[PDB]
Amino acid sequence: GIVELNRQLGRGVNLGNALEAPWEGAWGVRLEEGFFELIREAGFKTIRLPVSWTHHAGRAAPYTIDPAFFSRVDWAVTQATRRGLNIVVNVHHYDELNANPQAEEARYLSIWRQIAERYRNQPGSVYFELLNEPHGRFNDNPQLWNDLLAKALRVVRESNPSRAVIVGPVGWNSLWRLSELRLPDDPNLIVTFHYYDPLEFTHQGAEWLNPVPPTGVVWRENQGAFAAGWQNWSWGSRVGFVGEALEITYQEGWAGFYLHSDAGVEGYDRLAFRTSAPVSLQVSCRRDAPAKAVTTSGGVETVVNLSECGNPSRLTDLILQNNSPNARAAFRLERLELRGPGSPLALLTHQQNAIAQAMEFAQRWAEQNRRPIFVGEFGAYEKGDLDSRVRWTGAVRSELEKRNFSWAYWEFAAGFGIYDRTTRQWRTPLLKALVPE
Ligand SMILES: OC[C@H]1O[C@@H](O)[C@H](O)[C@@H](O)[C@@H]1O
Repeated sequence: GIVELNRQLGRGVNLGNALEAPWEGAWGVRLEEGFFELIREAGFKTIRLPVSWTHHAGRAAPYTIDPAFFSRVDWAVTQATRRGLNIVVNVHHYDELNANPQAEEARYLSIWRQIAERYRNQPGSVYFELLNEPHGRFNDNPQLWNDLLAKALRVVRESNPSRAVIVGPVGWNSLWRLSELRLPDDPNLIVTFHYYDPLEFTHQGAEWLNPVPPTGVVWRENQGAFAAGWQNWSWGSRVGFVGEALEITYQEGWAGFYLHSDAGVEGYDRLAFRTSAPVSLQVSCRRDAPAKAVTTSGGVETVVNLSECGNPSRLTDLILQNNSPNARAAFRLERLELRGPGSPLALLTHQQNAIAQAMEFAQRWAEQNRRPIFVGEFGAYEKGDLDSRVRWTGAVRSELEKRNFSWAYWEFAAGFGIYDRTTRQWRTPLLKALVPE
């Protein structure tokens, strides 16, 4: 059973900044035989092996992969199997494929044919991952990635008829894109996504972004936040999480509190909200649609049916607009949630329940499509304070294992690593946030 394989994945870690670089050690990490034993001792069961093959394969057909690089990957797989561990071999970075899928398709398929035919006789502890974090042109048209992964799975199944293949959506394997993912009817598929929300914390001070985001961002389970997948598009207003509620200062006429979700939600019929003071508002759940005028009163809930403010089939935009030509004094939005025949959705929450909501969306998609879930990457950069990193990592791990998700932390050493190669010591708070045995 594919579910049994995905459960045998369990807990794992990434050997990052290694083989996914232009060459091994180019990004700081060279693979050593002792890392596998350390990972086996720490309590993990799986090792995800980021490998970028585009640097070690011919540019012209038949696009042969360099045999020495193949020997390196064979050494990695053998060290993983010798220590009772699973190993996920993937196609990681591939800028030529993401920038031009049509032209690079033949080379990608030949690379995957070589990889599959080489490891066709490996036991069930060896997993395949077609493409890590598809982006670029795959974001422009996820059907390109759907067709390409269909072709790649065809190629793989030509020699591996029942090996677990790990497939993910576009948008850098964002779960908020699972809705656009289309898989064939193959029984042995494992859906994957990478969780790095919020990006303001997990990637703070990441020198490879442009803009490199500010540093010193704190993360706590009580730190106020919006619902997962909802961005703040408010215009002309000071919107800020002060305490457990949300302070809103309408700074000009017809300014509005705006929450946008690229993914969207379905199955909700009315929106409920409560403010600290009486405010006049225009409520809009559909942009370019008739908003509804509602007058508030302090400490008093207000529920407006979505049918009377836009009536959207898929709720993507939500606007509480200052129904006034002038500015207004600051107030506190203390509640904001959507309700329907099923469970509600708290749009105001903390980072903890935001992680919870993200995992709930992922689990709903997984159950409706009947696919096991393996979170391939999650972690916080070292530029954040260690306490916040430990709290975030523990929260994500707990909410992943609540949803029966197999996961692979990012990463083992260096940047997001849990092992300090300099001191030869485990970063114990992070390790216990991962494995509290
Ligand atoms: O140098 C560190 C490297 O980290 C990786 O995770 C990024 O994808 C690269 O863009 C970067 O160069």
